[PDB]
Amino acid sequence: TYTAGNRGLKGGDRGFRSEGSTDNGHQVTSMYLNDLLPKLREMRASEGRPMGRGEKVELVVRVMGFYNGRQGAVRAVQDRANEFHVRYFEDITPFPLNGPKMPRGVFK
Amino acid sequence: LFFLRMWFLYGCCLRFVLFVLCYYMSPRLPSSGNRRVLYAVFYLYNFVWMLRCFFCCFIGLVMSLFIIEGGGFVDLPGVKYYTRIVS
Amino acid sequence: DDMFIWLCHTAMSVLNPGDMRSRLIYNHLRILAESVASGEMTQRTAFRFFESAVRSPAYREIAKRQLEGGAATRLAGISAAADVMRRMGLTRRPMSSYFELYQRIVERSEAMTPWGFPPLFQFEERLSLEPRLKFFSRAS
Amino acid sequence: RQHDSGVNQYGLKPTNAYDYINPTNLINFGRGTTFDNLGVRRAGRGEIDSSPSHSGSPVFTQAKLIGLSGEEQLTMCQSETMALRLCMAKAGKETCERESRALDSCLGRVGHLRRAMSEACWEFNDWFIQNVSDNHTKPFQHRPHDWRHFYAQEKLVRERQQNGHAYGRRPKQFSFGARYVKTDGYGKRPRLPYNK
Amino acid sequence: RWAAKFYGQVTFGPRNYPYPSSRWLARRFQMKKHRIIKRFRFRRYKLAAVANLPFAKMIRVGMLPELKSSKTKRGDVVDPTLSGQLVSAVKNTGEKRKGQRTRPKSKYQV
Amino acid sequence: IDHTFRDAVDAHFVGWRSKKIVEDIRRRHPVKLTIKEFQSPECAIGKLREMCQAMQHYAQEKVIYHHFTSIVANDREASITFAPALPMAKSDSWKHIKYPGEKEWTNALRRMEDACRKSGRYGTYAKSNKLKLRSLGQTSYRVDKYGRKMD
RNA sequence: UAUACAAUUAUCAUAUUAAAUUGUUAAGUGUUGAUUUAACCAAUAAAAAUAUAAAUAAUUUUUAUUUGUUUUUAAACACCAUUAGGUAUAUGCAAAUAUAAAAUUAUAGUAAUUAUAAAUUAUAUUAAAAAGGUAUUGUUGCCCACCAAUUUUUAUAAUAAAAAUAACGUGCAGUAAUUAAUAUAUUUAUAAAAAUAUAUUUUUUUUUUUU
Ligand SMILES: [Mg+2]
Ligand SMILES: [Mg+2]
Ligand SMILES: [Mg+2]
Ligand SMILES: [Mg+2]
Ligand SMILES: [Mg+2]
Ligand SMILES: [Mg+2]
Ligand SMILES: [Mg+2]
Ligand SMILES: [Mg+2]
Ligand SMILES: [Mg+2]
Ligand SMILES: [Mg+2]
Ligand SMILES: [Mg+2]
Ligand SMILES: [Mg+2]
Ligand SMILES: [Mg+2]
Ligand SMILES: [Mg+2]
Ligand SMILES: [Mg+2]
Repeated sequence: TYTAGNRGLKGGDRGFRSEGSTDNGHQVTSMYLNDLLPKLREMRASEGRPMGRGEKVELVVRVMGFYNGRQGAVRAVQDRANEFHVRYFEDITPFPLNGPKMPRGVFK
Repeated sequence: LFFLRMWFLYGCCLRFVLFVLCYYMSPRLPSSGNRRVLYAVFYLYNFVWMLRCFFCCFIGLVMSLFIIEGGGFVDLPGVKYYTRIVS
Repeated sequence: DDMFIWLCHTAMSVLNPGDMRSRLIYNHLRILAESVASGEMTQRTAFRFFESAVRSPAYREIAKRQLEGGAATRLAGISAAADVMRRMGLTRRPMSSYFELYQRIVERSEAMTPWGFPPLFQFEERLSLEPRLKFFSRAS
Repeated sequence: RQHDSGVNQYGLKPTNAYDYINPTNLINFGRGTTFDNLGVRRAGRGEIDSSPSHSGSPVFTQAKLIGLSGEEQLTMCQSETMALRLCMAKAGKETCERESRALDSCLGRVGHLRRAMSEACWEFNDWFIQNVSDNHTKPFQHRPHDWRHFYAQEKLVRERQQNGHAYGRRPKQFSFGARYVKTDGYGKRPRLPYNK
Repeated sequence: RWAAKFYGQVTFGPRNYPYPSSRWLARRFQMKKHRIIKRFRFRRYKLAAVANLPFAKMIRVGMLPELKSSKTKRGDVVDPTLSGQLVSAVKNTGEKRKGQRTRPKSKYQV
Repeated sequence: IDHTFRDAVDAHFVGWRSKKIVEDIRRRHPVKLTIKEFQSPECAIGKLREMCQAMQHYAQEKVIYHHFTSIVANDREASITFAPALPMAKSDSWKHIKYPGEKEWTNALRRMEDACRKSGRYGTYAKSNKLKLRSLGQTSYRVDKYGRKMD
C-alpha cells in the first residue's frame, strides 16, 4: 500500500491541514500505478498470459471515504486511460447505523 | 417588621442590664468609623444572659446599669439593641 | 395631504362598500373625510368607521344578488371621493383633488398585491414605514 | 400633522411603562440610528439595522436567493464554455473563433440579464419589508428550544404510556451487542424506563 | 434516593421564568453543594441504617472508634456486637469479588 | 516542568506547593524553582531556602530520591534545579537526597548581591506604602480605616 | 405587640387508568508494513438491524408497587490511568422536578433582604446589510473559592456547621470569557474546580420537498 506518509510527502513539513489534501492523493495514486504496471505483467507472465501489446488492464475502482484526497486520486487514474481501462466505478464507504462508540472528541 | 431581632427583650419593651465590657467595632462599608458596643448582662428565670448592644448613651460619673430598647437597623451588622439611659 | 391617502384607501381598499352614489353612504364618507382633515379623528379610526358604517339590512344577502366574490366596481368610489373633496373646500385649486386621488391609484396599480395592506402599516401606529415605502405616498 | 404619530419631538413617543423608566429606548436602537430613523426601526439600506426580518430572525441571504453570487448560483451559459474548452483541448492545427463568438454573444446578453435580476430582487426586498416582515418584533422560530412546548407534548405522551410516571426518561443505552453477549435470565434489549 | 438532590432552594426566579433555575443562582448553590460534598469526602463520612432499628436515626459509622478519622474527638457509643458487624460490612464492601456486580470505588470509601 | 513564584509567599503556599513539586520529582520530570519577581535578592533566596528546606523535610519521609543540579543566581532570576534518580538500580547504587547547604547558598548569595549591584537594579518590584482599608473587628480602642491606633 | 392568600393559566423533589414483556444475528488473512493524533506512548482488526391489533370509562393500591448505578472480556470499541493494568452500561439495592404553594438567606433563632430578559457594547465573504455582557461614562468593568484575625447563633464529623468580615498569600473558576455553559450521576483534589455518563439552552444559526 503506497501511502501519503509512506512516500515521504507528509511529516516534518508544511502542516497537517494540507496532509490529506487533493494533490497528495494524486501524488500517491500516480506513484502507485507507475509501479503497478510492470508487476502486473510479471504476475501474468508467471501463468503464461503475455498481454504483449495493445492491451489494457480491466480495472474496477473502489473508492472509500468522502475526503478531499479522493478527487485527485481518481484523476491520476484517468490520465492512465491509455494503459488502464476502467469498467466499473463503485465506492465502498462504510455507513454507521449505530455501533461501538467512536473516540470522544472535544465537546462531546 | 423583623421579630427575631427582639429575642432578648422577651416580649417586653425595655430591659435592665449591667455593664461589663465596652469595646469597639467597625461598621459595614461604605461607612467608616468606630461604633461603641457595650457588652451587658441580665438574668431571667435564674439564667444569666450576655446581651450585646449599641452604646449611643451619655456616660457621666461612673455608673452600672442601663436601659435597653430595640430600634431599627444601624450601621453595625449584628447589634440589635440600643441604650436609652444609664443609671 | 394625508387626506388623499385616506381617500385612496376608502376607494381601493374596501370590497363592496355599497353603492357609493347613494346619499346615505355618500354622507358617511363626506363626514368622515372632513373629520380626517382638521385632525378630529385618526385615519385608522375613520377607516374602521367607514367600513363599519350602517348601510342596509341583510347586506350580504343583497350582495349575493350583485356580486360573486364580493368585489364591486371602483368607479362610483373614485367619483364620490373626488366629489367630496370638491364640495368640501379641501384644496385651493379645484382640480388638484381629483388629480392626486387619481394619480396615487395609478402608481399603486403596478405593485404586487396592490389593494391589500398589512393592518399595522396600513395606517398610523406606533411603528411606521420609511417615507419611501409608505403606501399611497408621494415619495414612492 | 407634519410627521408620524408614534414619534414626537424628542424621539419615539413612549407608550408603555417600560419606556418611562428606560428612556434610552426611545432615542437609540443602535449605530444605524438617525432622528428620522426612530419609529422606523429598520435603517435605510446597505446601512446598519437595514435588514428585514422573518418571524424575528433577520434576512441576510438575498443575493443567494436570486442565484447571483452564491455557491449554488445560477449559471447562464455552460454548453458554450464547455464547447469552447473542448475546441481548445482537441488540436492546435485548426483554431475555432466561431465558438468564442457564440460564447461572447452569450456573455454580452448575460450582463443585462443580471442587472434585471438584481433590480427585481431589490423590488423583492421592498415588498418583503412592506407586506411580510415583522421588523424583528416576533420570537425566533428557528432553534429547537423555541419549540420546547412541542417536545413537551411528546414527553407527556411517553409518560402517560408509562402510567403517568417517568417524564423526560429514556431507555438505557445497552451495548453494541448487548443481545448476544448476555446469558439467559438477563434483559437482552432495552426496556421502557418505567419497566426498568 | 436518600441524599438531597439540592441544597437550599435552587429554583427561586420570578414567576413564569421559563427554566427551573437561572445560571447565576444555580451556580451559587452548586458552590454550596460542592463545599458540603467535599467535606463529606475528606472527613470520610460513613452512615448506616440497620434493619429492626429506628431508621430515621442513622448510626454514624464514620465516628465509630475504630473507623474514626480524628485522633482526638470522642467518637460515639454503639453496641459491641452491632459495631463489630458494621466494621465487617465497611471492610468487606471495599473490593470487587467476581460474579458480584461492579460498584463504584473511591479512596475515601476506605 | 518549571515553577515560577513570587517573593512574598505564605507558609501555606510553601506547604502545598512543596508537596506538588516533590510529587513531580517522583515521576522523573525536570524540576526548576524560579523567582522572577522579587523585592530584594536576599528575600528571593529566603524563599528559595524555605521551599527547599520544606521539600527535603517532606520528600525524605516518603523517601523519593533526587540530586540537586543547578543554582543560577542572577540579576533577573533566582533559581535552583533538581534532578530525580533514574532507576531503582540508580536508587540503590546512589541512594541520596542531595541539597545545597550553607556554603553554596551564602556563596551564590554574595554572587547575586554583586551581580545585582553591578546592573544597578536590586529587584523587579518593591512593596508599596499603600495601606488598604482594613477591619480588625473587635478592638479595645479607636482605630482608623487603615487599621492604626488613635493618639 | 394585635390589626383579612389564592381558587382563569404559579417549574425540584407525597408518583397513579396504565400494554407492555419475550426474539441468536453479524464479523473475521493475506503477507513484510510509518496508522491515529495539534502532540506524545502502548500495538491483530472486523463486526451484533423486523412486529401491529387487542387490553373498556369511573368510584377505598399511599405500611403495596414504581422513575437510566448491574453475572460472564476466555469478545470489541469507548473511557481511566500510562511501557507491569483498571474498566468496558437496567436479576439484590435506589420513592421523588413536571409541580397545592404564604418575602431572600439559614438543619425552622445568625445576616436584612434576594431574584430577574427584551435600552446601550464595530469587523462572522450578499447583486456595504444577522449577532453576546454578572458591566451601568460599562473589560484598566465586575466577580470566585481556599489561605489569618476577630463577631454571633447554635443539632459540635479529618480541622464541627452556619452567618457578618475591610488583611496576607495562591491563582484565574464565572460574565457564549482563551477545551461554551447549566442540572443530575460517578470519580478526582492546594484553591476556585477538573475528567467521564446522561439530559439541556437562562449558548451565537446558518437553511437538499425524490437530482
Ligand atoms: Mg417575639
Ligand atoms: Mg442603615
Ligand atoms: Mg445591531
Ligand atoms: Mg458533581
Ligand atoms: Mg409536591
Ligand atoms: Mg462486566
Ligand atoms: Mg461561636
Ligand atoms: Mg465555621
Ligand atoms: Mg476564566
Ligand atoms: Mg470552565
Ligand atoms: Mg469557559
Ligand atoms: Mg456543571
Ligand atoms: Mg482543583
Ligand atoms: Mg461538577
Ligand atoms: Mg461537562
